[PDB]
Amino acid sequence: PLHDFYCSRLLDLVFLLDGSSRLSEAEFEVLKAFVVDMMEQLRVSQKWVRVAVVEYHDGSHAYIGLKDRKRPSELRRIASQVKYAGSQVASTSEVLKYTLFQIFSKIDRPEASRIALLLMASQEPQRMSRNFVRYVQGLKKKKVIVIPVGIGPHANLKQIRLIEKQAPENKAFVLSSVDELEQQRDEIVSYLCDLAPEAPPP
Amino acid sequence: HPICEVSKVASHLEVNCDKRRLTALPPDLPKDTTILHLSENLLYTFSLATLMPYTRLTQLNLDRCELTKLQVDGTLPVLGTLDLSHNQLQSLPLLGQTLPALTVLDVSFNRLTSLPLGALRGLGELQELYLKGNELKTLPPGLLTPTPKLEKLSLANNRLTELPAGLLNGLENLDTLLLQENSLYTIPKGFFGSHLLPFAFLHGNPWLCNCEILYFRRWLQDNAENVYVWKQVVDVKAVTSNVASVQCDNSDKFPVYKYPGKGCPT
Ligand SMILES: C[As](C)(=O)[O-]
Ligand SMILES: [Ca+2]
Repeated sequence: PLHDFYCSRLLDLVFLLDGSSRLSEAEFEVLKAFVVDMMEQLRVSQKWVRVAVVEYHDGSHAYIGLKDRKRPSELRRIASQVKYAGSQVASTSEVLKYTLFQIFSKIDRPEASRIALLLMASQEPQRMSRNFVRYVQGLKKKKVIVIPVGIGPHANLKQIRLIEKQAPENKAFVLSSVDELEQQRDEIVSYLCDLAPEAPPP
Repeated sequence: HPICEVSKVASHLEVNCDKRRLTALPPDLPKDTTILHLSENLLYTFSLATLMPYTRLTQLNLDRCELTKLQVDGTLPVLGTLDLSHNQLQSLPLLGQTLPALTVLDVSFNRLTSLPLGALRGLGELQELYLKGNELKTLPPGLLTPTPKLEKLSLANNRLTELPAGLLNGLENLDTLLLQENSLYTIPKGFFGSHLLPFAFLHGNPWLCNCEILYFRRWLQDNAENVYVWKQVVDVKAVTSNVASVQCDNSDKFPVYKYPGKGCPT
């Protein structure tokens, strides 16, 4: 497809997909299509621009890692085929914990912007949220920018605001449904473009 | 270069020599090489000293090269990452005097049957050690003594029946410990110390639930949120919190952290 604009950046981008039942299977497909769209706009190639894709419910399910050496079209295919979980619980604390310690532990590429796109449609039980702030602060020290995208009326707004207060760069986006993903995609991608260092078009 | 691809990504000069049916290092590589990929070739043997002309080499990938022996001499002063995974090494090479700046070492999925005494000596900057998928039965004492900065340790899918009591001594920065799928039956008293360990994988072991497991049971009770299950189906890797994954051998999947310990001394 022909998107409204494209940009190549020195960027490490992690997609974190809410795998709760707050999204129907059809709505989850819209979320996945949004992820593929962003990958196309950002000209993802695992060279100058690298991506990871994680679906999270009770735990993290990693479909793509930043160092996976696969051709772009395969990356996009993998992301589009991420399996719908539809679980009762999608723990934001666990997936940020996972991101902090298992994805962004070592800064091999310090010149690159590091971004965790946290796509939220649910609200974990407060029992699991004890170390939530510690993990967001942890990512801050790792120079990882956390971008929470709230989708629907069941998004954990309290945690979204908490993410914003930890660091000025942590910009939040609040959407009424998955239908607004494509409508606000340009704004989200634009923010990434103005944020990250420029890369050569491949 | 006539054989390998040369690419510039940010400040890195990446040289790609992988998947080319090579049986040896191609000569006359660019002297400013910072990353060298030799993955998926037919090397079988390799010598680190042949890379000494490349004084800016920080990453070396020798994975999937059918390596049976790795000759180690000379010095690669700024090498930070070494990938020797998916080869056929039967003995761990001593890399400390040759790779003093090494921070990541991966020798996963080889044929290691043991680790020599002082195996990691000189590797003071080491932060990650992966030895998953070998044939280790026991570990030497003070294995991680010269690596106090260690953050990740993977010993998953070996044949370990015991762990040294002082294995994690001096590791104030350990955040990930993988021990799943071994033959472990007990944890020595004081093994974990007082250090907080965010990720621990302990499932897939025949834990023997008797009076000797009580130290472990207490630790599991105090660290239930830090115990995880590792699972890879097809290409999808899953990491999920589940303290009940640590189960007693010879039972109906009974979780160690609930083991009564009836009749055990107080
Ligand atoms: C032109 As479009 C809605 O596919 O980015
Ligand atoms: Ca599309």
